[PDB]
Amino acid sequence: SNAVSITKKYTVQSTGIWERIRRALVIDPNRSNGVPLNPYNRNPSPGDNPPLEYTDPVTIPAGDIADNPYWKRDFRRNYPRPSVIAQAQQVALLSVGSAAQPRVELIGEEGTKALVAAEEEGKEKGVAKYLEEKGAEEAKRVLALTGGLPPTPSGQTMVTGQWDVHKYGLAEEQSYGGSYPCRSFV
Amino acid sequence: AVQPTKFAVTVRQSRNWADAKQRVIAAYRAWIRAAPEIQTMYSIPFPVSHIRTRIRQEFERHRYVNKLNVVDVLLQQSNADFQETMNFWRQQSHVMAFFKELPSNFITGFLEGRN
Amino acid sequence: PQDGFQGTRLIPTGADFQSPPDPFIDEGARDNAANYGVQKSRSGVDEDSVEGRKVRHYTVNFGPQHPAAHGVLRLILELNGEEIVRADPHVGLLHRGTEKLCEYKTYMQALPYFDRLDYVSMMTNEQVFSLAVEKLLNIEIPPRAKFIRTMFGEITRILNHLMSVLSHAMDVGALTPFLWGFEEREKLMEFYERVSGARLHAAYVRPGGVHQDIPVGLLDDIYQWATQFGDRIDETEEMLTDNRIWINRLKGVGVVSAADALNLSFTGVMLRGSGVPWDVRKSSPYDAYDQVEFDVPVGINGDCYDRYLCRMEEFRQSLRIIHQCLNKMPAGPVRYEDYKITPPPRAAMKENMEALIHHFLLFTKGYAVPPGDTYTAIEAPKGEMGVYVVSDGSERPYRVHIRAPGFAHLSGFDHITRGHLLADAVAVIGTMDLVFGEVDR
Amino acid sequence: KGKFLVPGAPTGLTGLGTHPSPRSALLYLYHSTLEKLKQIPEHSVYRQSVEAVTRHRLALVESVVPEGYDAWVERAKKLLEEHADQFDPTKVGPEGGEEVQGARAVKVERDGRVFVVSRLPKEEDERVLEWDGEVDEGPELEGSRTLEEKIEGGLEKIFTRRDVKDTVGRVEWEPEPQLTAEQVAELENKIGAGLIEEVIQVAEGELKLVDTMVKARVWEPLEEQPRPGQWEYFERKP
Amino acid sequence: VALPKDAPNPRAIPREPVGEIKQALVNPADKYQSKADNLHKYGAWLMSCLPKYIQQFSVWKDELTIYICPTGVIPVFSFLKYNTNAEFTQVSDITAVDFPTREMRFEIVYNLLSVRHNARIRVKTYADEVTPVPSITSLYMGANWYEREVYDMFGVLFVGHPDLRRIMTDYGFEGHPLRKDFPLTGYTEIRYDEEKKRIVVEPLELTQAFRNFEGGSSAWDQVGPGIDRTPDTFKLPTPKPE
Amino acid sequence: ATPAGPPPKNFRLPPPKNWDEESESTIDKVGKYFLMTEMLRGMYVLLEQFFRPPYTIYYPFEKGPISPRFRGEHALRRYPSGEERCIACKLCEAVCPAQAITIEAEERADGSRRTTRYDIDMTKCIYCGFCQESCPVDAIVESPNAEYATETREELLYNKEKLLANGDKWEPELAAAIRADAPYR
Amino acid sequence: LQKVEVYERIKSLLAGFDKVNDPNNITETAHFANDLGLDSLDTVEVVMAIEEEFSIEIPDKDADQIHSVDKAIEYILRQPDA
Amino acid sequence: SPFNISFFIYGLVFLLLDLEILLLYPFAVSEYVNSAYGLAAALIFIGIITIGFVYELGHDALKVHSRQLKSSVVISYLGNI
Amino acid sequence: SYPTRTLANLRKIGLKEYFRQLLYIGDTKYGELVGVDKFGNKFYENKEELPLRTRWVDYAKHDYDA
Ligand SMILES: *P(=O)(O)OCC(C)(C)[C@H](O)C(=O)NCCC(=O)NCCSC(=O)CCCCCCCCCCCCC
Ligand code: SF4
Ligand code: SF4
Repeated sequence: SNAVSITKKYTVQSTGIWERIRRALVIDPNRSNGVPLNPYNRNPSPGDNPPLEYTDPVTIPAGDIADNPYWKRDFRRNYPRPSVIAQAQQVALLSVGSAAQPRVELIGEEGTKALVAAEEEGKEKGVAKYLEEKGAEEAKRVLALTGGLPPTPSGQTMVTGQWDVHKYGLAEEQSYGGSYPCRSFV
Repeated sequence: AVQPTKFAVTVRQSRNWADAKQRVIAAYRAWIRAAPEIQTMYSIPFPVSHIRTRIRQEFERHRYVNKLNVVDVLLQQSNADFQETMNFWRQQSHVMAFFKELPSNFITGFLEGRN
Repeated sequence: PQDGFQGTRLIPTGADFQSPPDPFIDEGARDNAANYGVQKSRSGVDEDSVEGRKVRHYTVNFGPQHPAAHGVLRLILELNGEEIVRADPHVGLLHRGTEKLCEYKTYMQALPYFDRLDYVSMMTNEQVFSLAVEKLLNIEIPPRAKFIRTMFGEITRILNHLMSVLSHAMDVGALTPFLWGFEEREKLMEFYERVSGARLHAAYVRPGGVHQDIPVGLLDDIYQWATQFGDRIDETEEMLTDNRIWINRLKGVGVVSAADALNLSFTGVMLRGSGVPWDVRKSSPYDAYDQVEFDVPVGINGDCYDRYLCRMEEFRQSLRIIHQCLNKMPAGPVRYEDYKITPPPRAAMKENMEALIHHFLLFTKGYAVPPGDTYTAIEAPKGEMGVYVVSDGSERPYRVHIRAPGFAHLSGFDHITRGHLLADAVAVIGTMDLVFGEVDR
Repeated sequence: KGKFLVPGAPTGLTGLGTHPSPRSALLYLYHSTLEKLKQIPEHSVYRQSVEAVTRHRLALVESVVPEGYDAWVERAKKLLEEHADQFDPTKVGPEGGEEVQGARAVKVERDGRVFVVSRLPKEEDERVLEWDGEVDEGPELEGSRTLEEKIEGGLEKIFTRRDVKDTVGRVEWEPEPQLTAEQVAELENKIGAGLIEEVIQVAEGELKLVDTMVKARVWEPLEEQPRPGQWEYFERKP
Repeated sequence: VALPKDAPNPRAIPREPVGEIKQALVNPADKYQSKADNLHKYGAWLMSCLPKYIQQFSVWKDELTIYICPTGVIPVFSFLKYNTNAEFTQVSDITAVDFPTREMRFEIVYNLLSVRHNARIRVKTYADEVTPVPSITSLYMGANWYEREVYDMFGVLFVGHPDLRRIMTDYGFEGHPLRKDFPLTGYTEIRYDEEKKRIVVEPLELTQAFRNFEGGSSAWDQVGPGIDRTPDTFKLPTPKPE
Repeated sequence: ATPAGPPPKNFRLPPPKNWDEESESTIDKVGKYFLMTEMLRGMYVLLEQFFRPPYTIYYPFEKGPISPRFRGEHALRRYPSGEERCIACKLCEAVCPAQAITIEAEERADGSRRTTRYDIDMTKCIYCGFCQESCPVDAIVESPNAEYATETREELLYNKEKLLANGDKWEPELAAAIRADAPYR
Repeated sequence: LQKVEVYERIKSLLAGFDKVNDPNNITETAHFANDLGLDSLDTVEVVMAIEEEFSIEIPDKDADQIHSVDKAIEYILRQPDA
Repeated sequence: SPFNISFFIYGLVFLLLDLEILLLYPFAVSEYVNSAYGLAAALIFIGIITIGFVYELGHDALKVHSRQLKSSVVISYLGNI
Repeated sequence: SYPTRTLANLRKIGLKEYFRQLLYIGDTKYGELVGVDKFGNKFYENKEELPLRTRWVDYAKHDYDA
């Protein structure tokens, strides 16, 4: 059985005949009575723990006196801004692409005037109108942005190194065996 | 889903002013029909005439509203206040808090302190 | 706004977009046994809309002054004889305006409010608020704080389950397990009162780590308690799991299907009882959870009995996590090492100028949280506990909304209880594990 | 014994049972969805998305053929073509007939694919089954009655309803071969959306969603431009 | 005390000393860039499938928000409940935020979960004291009580809602206490009255008035502007020289 | 419900077992039914609890354990010379989460920055310890005392006269608690 | 019931109402609004008073139709209660 | 006001089985004289009483119904026309 | 208390004290004196006792208060 011995369980013990009696008449002689040990439990009291012994901990970079300006650890003021996309410049991102995947070259001058038009056409006509006049293949290129199928929403685990769905599996050991309607998962 | 309670009414918008007109009459009728039943539920020691007087005045304060979207908020509140009263969720202190059983002149207000 | 004054286009409604089922494959008029003739309108002659508004079912106020109410619930029950036809839970009797009071507090000043929502799970409530502010602060709390917060997170889970499971057994009529388990929780509030100065409202877990470091004897005493807590779980296991009166009071009671449990906003055991593998500490690991091994109890019948078996397994899994935290406890600070966020040590505040200025500003103005909003959720002992915090960029939150698991659960009460008897309602209040500090807020 | 899943056996998710026919049901559900999208313009990304996802998942379900399917489909054609009157919804109704205590079946068309939906009479114990499971419409109208009341009674049903044991002009429809429990797992490894019973319910909700999208006309231009200041918060100028 | 034979005193065990502690500095926002591209594509994809209703989307760290007009509540939440790539079958939460500077005061914020894809999403719409919002109780049984809380706390009607009444406030209560203009302590208070033998309501007096220390807020801005973290795939191209 | 991707291995439950497939003997199944066997085990487990030491302590002769960090009633403290440590910075008045502290100060006759008023509404306090956390000079502390229940609420409105008297009486523990708990602060 | 019986009680009730302009204007074919000077809410109270006196319930659909004394008399005869 | 009692069929049968066990008490105090011939009648009486009890168990007359069925639609695929 | 303990403590303290202790503590406790308050209260310790019972006070006043 998955019982540890009573002799390791840090509770007050029976002794002598009463130990023999109790192991004769209990259901599990390795079960403890729940009564803690006066010499071991909370001994010494925290009010007599020496103050000099505990040392308040400082980490090397943050707490150092010579290798940290505050501004290279000021992560609160380096907070991300929300990145907001509207229909006015989703039509734009469809018109000419993106700094990652541009659509046309936009070489030098005379490309800037096309750049503003992509934003201007988004502000004048939205996404539904944009897909209306380019037809259905522009809508098909929208799925091409995600490889042809619609994108999957992002999972929130990253326990495997990449943000994914956590893969629940049945635990190797089932605590209720199979006898009870509760199954164990990992 | 869970069952809506006894007087639960689905929240719907008034189609037109004729709709609102008929609903407000339905709500006023339903209140004054229930005044005898409110009196014995809440052991009101006043007569039912006073209770119906107060119902009339509550409706009269919204008399001069010419906006459908303000009336429908108002028709919502009365529906919930009616449902709340008839199911006996509120108690006598709440119903008596509703019955009150400012200075009338500048000079009266001045002499007593502001009011 | 202005257009609403006169009649205009009606705002579309869920009734409008209703669709007719296909008649070729439709089978049955009721795929759910929750609506299978165990509600209102299953008797009488006429409906209660016209000519039926003059009569009432036998209506009884189950609470607030009631033991099974466990506090401050006014559950208006309509009884057909001894059978429930309609259950209307009335809450707000412990509504104290916590979410409005938080708007006139600094972020530090609002943290004790979270101690008092699910007020058997204080340090877990503190954690979800501390993790939302830390996310809006864009700071990374040190490893020792993360291990203290996960260990006291599971000490809190055991404390909640002792109150939850054994209060539930007390309602069904079993008195003795309640008494045994309240010595164990009385043991565990020493660990609270030794790291904080309170048995209940610790105010310990705060944005940036924890308030103080654990005292030098605490880990040994937690391990000593841990060596005997298995026996405690087994002796309460010994009075209820096989008891035939326990099995026939809970098996087949409060049954919710997997697909309805999600649609009802159920989380935690209320969801895992229905067969769904879902744990917020498995799916969005927070603090040190992704550094420990534990199993996830999942039921198969979605009833009070499976939910009981899942919670008694979480006793054993919480004790398993606690042992790993004791073993993996690192050294280092328990507060993020930035005095612009967390208070400096009293030694430093009395010794150095920049420590005194920062101590003075953190306790008068508070720290400023960069503007934005966030939804942060954790696996609370009662389910997905969440908070929606809106930040001005100032030192007071613009909006603090608490997503309480029991608020979402008490709402599905009439769905799962209508058709059962009055004792079965008592059974379902305890399996659904309500504390009305979180329900009302 | 363990070759096939047992319909209605609990799956491990409460209220979710084993589907009596998961393969055909997904095809019926997918083809039915690919039919309703056609009332959406081709430039809708919603159409192209659902149209893309459904066809991708359709080809996977086809890839898992039950044993003997070709033999049964050749037989089952010779039944539908020879006795189309029996399985015609325009003749026997959408529910397969009126006698629930016998076997029933209609022929259904989706995208041009042909489906036959059957309703085997419910399996109940002999000792709690009255009149073979006949429907109880209550006592026949007796005494002095008007013609209209006799009409409302169901008097036209004497001349159209069938004694279930009367089977000469009809053929007993044998349904489609099913997927051996190994193939069910193999198919659902391809689809990757949980159990096949889960995949089915997501498919049928996907079918009902199309009607709501079509009505709303979700592919048309934005209704309400947000007014100035609507989505401003507490941001600091960059 | 009868001590167990194999349980030594655990305090009596010597701990090996720990001296210099090294701790790397981390921006907790850096882990969220590996799915920045993915959260922007999903938000963009929804913008294209439902352009009648979705006004904008924002991506902060791992949270994707979808901004919609109120007339599209039913179709958008129908799409997020039933689509294969959008199996958002819970409503985690429904709350409101009051912005009195905005004509439409109230921001209705819904939070959804997709346990299938381990994904969360936020949808935001707007209303005022007279504009109602379509209820989602037909798609989400669990949304019944959330919408009642918004109606009680802020005063937002939810057209189509069955049994829309107060859930948090006292029975006869008048006013919406999560509105910004609603005072913190309210307008009334109660006491038991000896002459009337009941609980009565009275105008609010306070033995000690609430002390608002908000005027002690910093005269200096303490957070700054932040940083931009938009990925290149959702920024416009730059015209290269010559 | 289940995670997206391949379904969990063996997530589908095995087919149900029939009545004649349950591999329990009739003699055992019927014996357990009629002999009330599982509930006799529960009866026995209570018996061995009956012969275990009780947990009970005899309050007030015995007291349960409290730590140096324990937060009880408030006390104002003095330096070893009898000078008040309080200097009227008002930090605790600011940080209070329940606005239970009201302080009025002036320059004292000798030009010292000292409080003229010092009140704690003990029926507004939440006993969080934030006020003693913030003190620059260790003036406001929460005593280890929890037994101070009163007949009226006026007895719970502490003025400076009551709070200094508390420190004057409780100083030996307040000092021993600060000594034992200071390095962790 | 009797037509004269179901009309005599109405005159006493209508005259008994506090703020009708004058008790003489009540006739068998008199209008509440045009003649008796009763606004919307006063008319709803009058049908409410009539229903209470006759111990009958007047439904919303036909309650609106009663804008004149004659309409009240015909409804009272039509409904079988007294 | 009138209140549903879901166990009143128990009260009716309780009425008659009391009369039945009372009619068996004189036999208990007269066995030495009743002997075999008197035993037979007592068994004939208890057998008829027991048949009516099997009637009450068989019909579920002593059952209070309370709580708060699988798919039967098989689709078939013939493919194209 | 239990018979071995109660007789052992009763033997040590005497019958007169046994009845006094049955009047205030209601228990039968034996231990060594550790000190006396300024109020006359008497404090004892016995580590050979159940946890949280190793320290106790003999209250000086009859109308004893914590
Ligand atoms: P006629 O053409 O004159 O029609 C009269 C009416 C009133 C219909 C007006 O002409 C009209 O259309 N005006 C605008 C609508 C209006 O008056 N108000 C909107 C209706 S809601 C409302 O008024 C609610 C009032 C308060 C709640 C109901 C009253 C009862 C409160 C509680 C009573 C006692 C409980 C203990
Ligand atoms: S913080 Fe301390 S020193 Fe400062 S005013 Fe308050 S009590 Fe006095
Ligand atoms: S401990 Fe009491 S007095 Fe001190 S800050 Fe907290 S509530 Fe205020």
